[PDB]
Amino acid sequence: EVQLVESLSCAASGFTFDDYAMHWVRQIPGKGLEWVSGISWNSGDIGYADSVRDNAKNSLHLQCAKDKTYDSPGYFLNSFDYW
Amino acid sequence: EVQLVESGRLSCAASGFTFDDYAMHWVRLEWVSGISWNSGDIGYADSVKGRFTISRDNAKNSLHLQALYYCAKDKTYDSPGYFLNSFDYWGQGT
Amino acid sequence: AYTNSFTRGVYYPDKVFRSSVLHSTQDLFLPFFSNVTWFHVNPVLPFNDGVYFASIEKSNIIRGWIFGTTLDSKTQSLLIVNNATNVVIKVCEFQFCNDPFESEFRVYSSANNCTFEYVSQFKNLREFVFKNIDGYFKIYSKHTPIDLPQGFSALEPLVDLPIGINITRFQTLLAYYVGYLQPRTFLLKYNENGTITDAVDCALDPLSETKCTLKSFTVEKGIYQTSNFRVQPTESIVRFPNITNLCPFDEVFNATRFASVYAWNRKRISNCVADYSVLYNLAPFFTFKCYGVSPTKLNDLCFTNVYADSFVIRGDEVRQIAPGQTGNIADYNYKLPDDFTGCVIAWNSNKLDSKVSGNYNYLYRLFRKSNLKPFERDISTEIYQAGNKPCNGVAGFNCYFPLRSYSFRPTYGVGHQPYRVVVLSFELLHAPATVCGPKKSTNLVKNKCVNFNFNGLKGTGVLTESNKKFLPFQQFGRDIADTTDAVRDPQTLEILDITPCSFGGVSVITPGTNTSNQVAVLYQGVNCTEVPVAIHADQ
Amino acid sequence: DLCFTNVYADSFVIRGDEVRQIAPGQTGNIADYNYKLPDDFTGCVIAWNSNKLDSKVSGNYNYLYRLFRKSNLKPFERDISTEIYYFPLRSYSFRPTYGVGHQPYRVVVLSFELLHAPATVCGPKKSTNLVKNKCVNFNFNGLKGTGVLTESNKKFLPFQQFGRDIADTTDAVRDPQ
Amino acid sequence: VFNATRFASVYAWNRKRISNCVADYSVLYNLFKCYGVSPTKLNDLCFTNVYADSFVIRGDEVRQIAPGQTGNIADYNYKLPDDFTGCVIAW
Amino acid sequence: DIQMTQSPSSLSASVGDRVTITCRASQGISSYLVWYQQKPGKAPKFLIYAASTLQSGVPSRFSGSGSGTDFTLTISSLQPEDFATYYCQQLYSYPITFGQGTRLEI
Amino acid sequence: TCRASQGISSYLVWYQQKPGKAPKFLIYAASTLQSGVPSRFSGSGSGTDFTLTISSLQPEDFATYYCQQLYSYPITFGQGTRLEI
Amino acid sequence: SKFGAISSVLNDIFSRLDPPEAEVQIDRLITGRLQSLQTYVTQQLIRA
Amino acid sequence: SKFGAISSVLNDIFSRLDPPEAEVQIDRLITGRLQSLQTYVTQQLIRA
Amino acid sequence: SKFGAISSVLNDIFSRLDPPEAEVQIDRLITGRLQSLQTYVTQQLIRA
Ligand SMILES: *[C@@H]1O[C@H](CO)[C@@H](O)[C@H](O)[C@H]1NC(C)=O
Ligand SMILES: *[C@@H]1O[C@H](CO)[C@@H](O)[C@H](O)[C@H]1NC(C)=O
Ligand SMILES: *[C@@H]1O[C@H](CO)[C@@H](O)[C@H](O)[C@H]1NC(C)=O
Ligand SMILES: *[C@@H]1O[C@H](CO)[C@@H](O)[C@H](O)[C@H]1NC(C)=O
Repeated sequence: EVQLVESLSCAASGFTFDDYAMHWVRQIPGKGLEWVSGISWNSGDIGYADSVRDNAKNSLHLQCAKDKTYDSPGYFLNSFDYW
Repeated sequence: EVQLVESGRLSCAASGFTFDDYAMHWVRLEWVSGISWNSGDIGYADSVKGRFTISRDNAKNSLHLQALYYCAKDKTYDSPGYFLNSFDYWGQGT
Repeated sequence: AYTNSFTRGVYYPDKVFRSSVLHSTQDLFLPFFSNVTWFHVNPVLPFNDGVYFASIEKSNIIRGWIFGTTLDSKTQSLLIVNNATNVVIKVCEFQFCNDPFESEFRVYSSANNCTFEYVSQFKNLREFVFKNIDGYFKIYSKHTPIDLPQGFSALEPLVDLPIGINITRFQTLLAYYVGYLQPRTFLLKYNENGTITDAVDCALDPLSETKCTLKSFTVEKGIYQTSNFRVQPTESIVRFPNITNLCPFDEVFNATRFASVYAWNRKRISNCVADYSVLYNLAPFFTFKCYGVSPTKLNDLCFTNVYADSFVIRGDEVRQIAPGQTGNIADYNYKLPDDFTGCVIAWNSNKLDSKVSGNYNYLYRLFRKSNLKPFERDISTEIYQAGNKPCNGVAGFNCYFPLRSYSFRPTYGVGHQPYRVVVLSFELLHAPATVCGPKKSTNLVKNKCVNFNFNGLKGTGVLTESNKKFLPFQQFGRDIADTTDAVRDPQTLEILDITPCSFGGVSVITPGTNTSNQVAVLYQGVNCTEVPVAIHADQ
Repeated sequence: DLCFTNVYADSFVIRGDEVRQIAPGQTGNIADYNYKLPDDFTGCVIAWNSNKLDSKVSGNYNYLYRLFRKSNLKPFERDISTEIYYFPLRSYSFRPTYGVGHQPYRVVVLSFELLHAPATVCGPKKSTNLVKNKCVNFNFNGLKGTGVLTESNKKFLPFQQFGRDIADTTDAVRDPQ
Repeated sequence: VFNATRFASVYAWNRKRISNCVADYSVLYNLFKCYGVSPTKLNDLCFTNVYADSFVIRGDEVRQIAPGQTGNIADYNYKLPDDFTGCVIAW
Repeated sequence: DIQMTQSPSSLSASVGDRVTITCRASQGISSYLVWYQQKPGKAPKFLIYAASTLQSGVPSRFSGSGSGTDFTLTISSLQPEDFATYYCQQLYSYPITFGQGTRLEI
Repeated sequence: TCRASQGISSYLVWYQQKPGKAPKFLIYAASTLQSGVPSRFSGSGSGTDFTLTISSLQPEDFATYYCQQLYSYPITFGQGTRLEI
Repeated sequence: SKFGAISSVLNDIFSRLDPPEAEVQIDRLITGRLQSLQTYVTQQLIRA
Repeated sequence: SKFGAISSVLNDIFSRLDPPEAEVQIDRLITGRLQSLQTYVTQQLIRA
Repeated sequence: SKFGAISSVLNDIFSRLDPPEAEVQIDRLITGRLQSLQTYVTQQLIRA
């Protein structure tokens, strides 16, 4: 593989983007990825970083990391998979 | 509802509920003692053995017993171990 | 306008090949010689039970239909359009414009959630049959190179769509004729090369009924017993007791402490409305097994002697609470009659009865000299003697105390975990009833054919004021055949006689199909002043 | 070992206990307002608890149900409306701290017609050569029998797979291949 | 199996194969948790071979000898299945 | 045995300050422990049993969880009516023992 | 080990950032091995008592193995661990 | 005669039992009454 | 004859089957024997 | 005629049901067909 070129946009490919939650993650120099936000497949649940999608286009547009679960409701299988 | 007046030995007078269906406890929080619906499970504290004796008169809905003492009613009918064992109603004091 | 449908609209009812046979089929058909509405070139015609749609034209003026309920965005509507390239089908929330009618964009404005989409491939007659059954939209069709014609032609299946919507109205997307289907029985004649070449509409007239009775298209001269006329019930009534208080099921099922199985508790239930729906909120996965009834029907009945027997056992003994079972529980503790009518509701009560320490509030008898008779209780503690010695005294060798405690603990496996059991025993032996399900009572209609329901006794017939007098303990009267012929009304307590609805035999006198199609009808054992004549299809 | 024609998988998720409602002739909110199985239902209902799939510490709001409805639905009919009745749709909020009868189960319902007709979905059986004019045991798309098979002159139609006699015995069959 | 002088040790537990005989279980009650079976029906039942294991433990561990327990003995010395039929006879 | 050890000796916060509470014990007591609440002068109340099925009609905000001696009370919108000395009560065995009092402050 | 305020259930999990590498993945959900992850890795945590064991090292195992919290919103990952040669 | 069914009244069978078991009971009743009619007709043929 | 029952012995059916279904199978046996008796009687009537 | 069974084809019943329930359906069919044969033979005896 799934491609998610960061550019903000991830060029999701090779999987059903509209089936999994996402998270943008910014590489602070020499630091952790510092999750920025988390959006569901329907976007019903949206978590925002204290310091801070169009499913057709397969592009998480947060003005990337895949979630095994469709959304947070998969709160036993929640784990970032592909960056 | 339930009324638990600590009349008075101590003699609690229960009201508003079915006294015969529930276990009753004295606590002074330094729990004192417990007793079951049929007085088949009478359990005291480490400091009382031989001094205070708990008992109940189900006919008159009375919790008798030979810091202030409370009159809690147990949420269930018997001694400690139960997924529903708790003191869900108390009195005022003594 | 209006015109005659003739013998049109027959469609192959199955996918099975048949040849040189006369097959009988009960299905939604277009009755023969039906009044069909003719439209000319249009309005939103209703969808009653299915539609026969014909279209005489030579210019593809008709392109599709829009079946739905409100035909607006607030509901889901089926859409069928025949574009020169394909046919498009779409069940989807359509805000159809007001005059749909080549620019296809002039049919609907919005197309919200679409749950189903599908694409596929001398004047002419395009006959169609649309049906909506069990979520399937079935279409049969036939084209014929051609007032509807007066020949026989049968329609072949085209597609069944799992569209999953109610269709009450439809509209033709722009001479087209619209007939309606009804449940009818047809006699179809298959050809040698498997073609339906003729049909008989059994309910068209007496001669057709004779043809269907004899399974032939030609009737010889004579008199034939065809069927029996039967007066149909005009309305329905319900007569249940006036009681309105709810039964004390909460104090039974929701009890802080249940009894021991050896000293099981029995509660009398009377003068109340028993709503069994309040059940199904017990410890999930609970067992609800009924004998003589089904759990789903308890709400519709009335009961005489309702008793609730409650106790606690271990899980692996729940199988022993049933007729004829053997074991310590079924032999020395709680026996059910072999002819038990009632229901056993058992459910795990680990979170109420188990005690980490061992709960000794629940005992069971393990040793008894003899077995128990049904619904008998033994609360004695005498010492059981398995030895010949004069055991009279205290326990010891071959001398056992009869009762033993379950000692339910939270750490036990399911099989030894506590289960709360409630046995509901009731007599559906009609009799005067005090416990009844939640049911509304209508008014009492006498001297008229009705469907009636008296305290759960259902039937059809005529109710009249009876001269019989029931004894206080009697609620129904029975005849030689053992069928209920009299009933005491639960509310007013008057005695009503039940009589069957008027019916009789019908014979058809035919000079012979060859000679003529005229018939005469004999209503046997009836006088003309009593021959049914009810206009609407109610007799 | 069977060949099915109109196979359909109906999938949804419901709160545990209400699985009792997924059957012919059941009553309840699910069986009346959401999903009604036909009385003459032919097929398999498969349900299974889904805690480590659909449980949420904070309330799962992805699974709704129609709590109120004017009348009760018809077999295999869907009501996706949302018009106020009270708002007609609620949510479960499945949580891993709920009980088991309150935990979500994934229910699939496979429904199919086993009544002649050309067969598309056929199980794994393999096939052999066609023997003619000799008494053989035969199996045609699950139609089992014993007899002599001969070339026929029957004029079937594209929607017909079998031909029947007056006893309702299949006496002519179109070879699947 | 009920009067042998020295019993085995739970880890080195024994397994006898009582078969082809009449088993009077009522001879007990003079010395009894039965699972997947009730004590009163034991007599009118039959089996291929009753496997009689025997050993010795401390009272606190008797609970571990049962279906579904997972203590130390139940998990390191004698693993009894969560579902099974039999009659644990301890004294 | 057992010794309930409310392990804040006390705590303090303000309106809207979600505060957590804990207490320990000698042996394991599984879920057979409840949490009460003694408002000044008034007699103790009931909040939750086994830390899951909250008592009916009780503000759900008061809650917690944990097995053995691990017990973590948890509020969300600590408010004027949420200021009191809460207790953890072990009920696994008898003599039943209580805590000492996490008297909350203003 | 991984440490946190109060018991976060099993919603933690141990990722892996190693030389120049984008975050790796292993022992998903904190108690289940990922697809294509050998058994030489493993870990478990009840409450905040998370403990990831190990059996062997590799030319890539040298990393900064972290944690990551998905029990509640805004996400907190955890501390790093630079394995020197 | 019940012919081994719960009742001789078809309506009671349908009002108390679900189709799965009502089918068994109603089959019993229908078979019994069909046999009774067939016996009547056979005896009528012999007497005729 | 068993007439499709477990056994033709009433005691076997009534001592190896649950009273629920023992009565059912006994009814099957009774109907089978009533049918055999009716066959005998009908053939006797024809021969008579 | 199905005689209350799910189908009049024995092979369909055997190929779609486990023996426990299959035998119930087959029993319905066999009873119906046996009754048809018995009626046929009795009518033949009267006609003869
Ligand atoms: C389908 O919709 C119509 C529209 O009026 C409604 O009256 C009818 O009850 C519905 N049918 C159902 C829910 O079966
Ligand atoms: C039936 O179709 C066949 C086709 O070969 C034809 O030969 C036969 O004449 C047809 N039967 C008629 C016209 O009755
Ligand atoms: C038991 O109590 C619950 C909770 O109040 C209630 O919902 C249920 O209907 C009660 N059960 C009965 C049989 O009344
Ligand atoms: C039929 O009823 C009418 C009206 O009561 C009566 O006049 C007539 O005699 C009746 N028929 C016979 C055959 O009695």
